[PDB]
Amino acid sequence: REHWATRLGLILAMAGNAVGLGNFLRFPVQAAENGGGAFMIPYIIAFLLVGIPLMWIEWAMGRYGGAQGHGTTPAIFYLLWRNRFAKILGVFGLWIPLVVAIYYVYIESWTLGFAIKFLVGLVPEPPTDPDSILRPFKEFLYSYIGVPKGDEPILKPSLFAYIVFLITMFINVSILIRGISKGIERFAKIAMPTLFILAVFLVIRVFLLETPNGTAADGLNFLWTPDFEKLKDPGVWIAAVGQIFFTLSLGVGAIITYASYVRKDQDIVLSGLTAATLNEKAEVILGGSISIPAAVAFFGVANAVAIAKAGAFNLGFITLPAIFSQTAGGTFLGFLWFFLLFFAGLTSSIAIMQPMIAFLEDELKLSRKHAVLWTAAIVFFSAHLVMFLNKSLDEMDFWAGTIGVVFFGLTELIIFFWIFGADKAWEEINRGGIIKVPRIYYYVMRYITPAFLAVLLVVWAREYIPKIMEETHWTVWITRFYIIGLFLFLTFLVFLAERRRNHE
Ligand SMILES: CCCCCCCCO[C@@H]1O[C@H](CO)[C@@H](O)[C@H](O)[C@H]1O
Ligand SMILES: CCCCCCCCO[C@@H]1O[C@H](CO)[C@@H](O)[C@H](O)[C@H]1O
Ligand SMILES: CCCCCCCCO[C@@H]1O[C@H](CO)[C@@H](O)[C@H](O)[C@H]1O
Ligand SMILES: N[C@@H](Cc1c[nH]c2ccccc12)C(=O)O
Ligand SMILES: N[C@@H](Cc1c[nH]c2ccccc12)C(=O)O
Ligand SMILES: N[C@@H](Cc1c[nH]c2ccccc12)C(=O)O
Ligand code: NA
Ligand code: NA
Repeated sequence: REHWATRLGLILAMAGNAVGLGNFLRFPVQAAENGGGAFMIPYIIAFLLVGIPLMWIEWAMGRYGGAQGHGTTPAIFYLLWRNRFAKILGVFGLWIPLVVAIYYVYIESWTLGFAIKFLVGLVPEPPTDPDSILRPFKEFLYSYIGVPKGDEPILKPSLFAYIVFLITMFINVSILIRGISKGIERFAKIAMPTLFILAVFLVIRVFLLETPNGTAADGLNFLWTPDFEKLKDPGVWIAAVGQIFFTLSLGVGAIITYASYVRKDQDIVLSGLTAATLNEKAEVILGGSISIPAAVAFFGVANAVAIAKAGAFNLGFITLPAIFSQTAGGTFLGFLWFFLLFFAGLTSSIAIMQPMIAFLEDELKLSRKHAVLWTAAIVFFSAHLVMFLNKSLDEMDFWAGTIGVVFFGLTELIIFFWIFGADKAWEEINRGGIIKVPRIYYYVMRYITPAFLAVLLVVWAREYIPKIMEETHWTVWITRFYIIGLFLFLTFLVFLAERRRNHE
């Protein structure tokens, strides 16, 4: 079986998986919509009681399975619990990263697309007023994506947006087809430093920003001013736990597969803890010091609220681009911005596709070349539903990316720490550990963490699913139909995998 060459590589790869567009976009927005500085209370609490606990578990499971030639949950779940229902539940852990990938690479292709357009200075040029500046860029984005102009839920991406998507896929293939060490690990060692560098620069530059409407200091101030009255709101503790789950890429299956290439006795406690720490610093320190400070510096705190409610997407692809077109060398700044995000996405998309690759290699005995190519094929084809059908992206992101990950996280906890055996799991976690997990996490993982994930799934599902299932256009069934098919497909492959094992 393949393995990570170095300890630095492993950590950087794992960290690259967790660091994404969310670090520089979603976090700042959430933190602002949930009490600024006060949001650090439920955020930190969730990181210690959910993020870290679950993270180690996925490392543990991943490594556990890797020692037996299995890097995916259909087999790993079976190993932790020899029951056919464990194989079916394991399929769900392979379905999620596949579906997510189907829409994520495309999203990533956007950043590469914009980075290019900005680099070469092919962008809108206002003109005065905010609406006047924003509209040109709002339309710049809409033209790229192909936002519907009619009542038909049809998207029509630009030829350029399509071609860039092909290139993005090609870049992912190039890295993946070289394997774990010479491909993923190798690229991580370059991407992370480049990422960190680009972030730092952007941080410095933003702090210099001064307009009649305000400064970067105003933005940071607003963002970090604690509103201790919002902590009462349960919806805040839900946004916090959700933000941690998101930023750590938990329940997505990526971590398990990466961890399956960790040697039988190679530490996962310190390695995992460090990987997480890296992501956190990139999120709060860097991510919180760019987008929002910039938006507030340019539009004044008078719109800090509105802009925050406008969403992370608008913030990263519309508002900031517009801000850049009004600052000195802003166009080359936009480049660095989207360049930053592209590497943020890339280090995740390669991780989000490895699971499907690992399955083909481990269970169907496909060469790495064939596995990667077929995986690229499946995702590339499937992506066309996301590119051309409006709101398909949202549907996949919901069931798989959102619902799926929280449900699966709870499943992991229970199978590992309850079915498999708490003590067995605990030793399975601490074994080979450079450092040992504080004896207190035993109870956290066994009761506290599952309890949390349950409340999150439940309290949140009550005020979520009803909408999607009722207040949506009928075309959502196209997407639901397709992704359900993918689940069937994967269930079939698993069937074929277990039949092959019996034959040999
Ligand atoms: C089925 C797998 C192969 C892809 C089938 C071709 C569909 C892609 O269609 C492409 O869409 C782009 C974006 O709207 C357009 O700009 C291009 O003109 C068009 O060729
Ligand atoms: C590598 C990324 C740049 C290459 C992609 C360029 C393709 C988009 O090029 C576009 O093609 C359209 C259809 O022919 C024309 O109508 C547009 O004028 C032209 O800009
Ligand atoms: C030099 C390598 C990169 C070439 C950049 C090609 C991408 C340009 O893309 C072009 O942008 C124009 C203005 O936004 C649009 O009007 C065209 O429809 C679009 O194809
Ligand atoms: N970790 C990503 C979010 C994320 C969660 N699961 C994923 C799966 C694939 C890609 C990204 C993700 C971020 O910080 O923004
Ligand atoms: N669905 C969320 C993003 C997301 C994906 N997976 C998640 C897990 C937890 C919280 C949020 C997410 C959004 O619309 O932005
Ligand atoms: N468990 C120790 C020693 C060890 C066992 N197997 C390893 C494989 C690689 C590196 C170290 C090890 C560690 O992770 O450091
Ligand atoms: Na992150
Ligand atoms: Na990444």
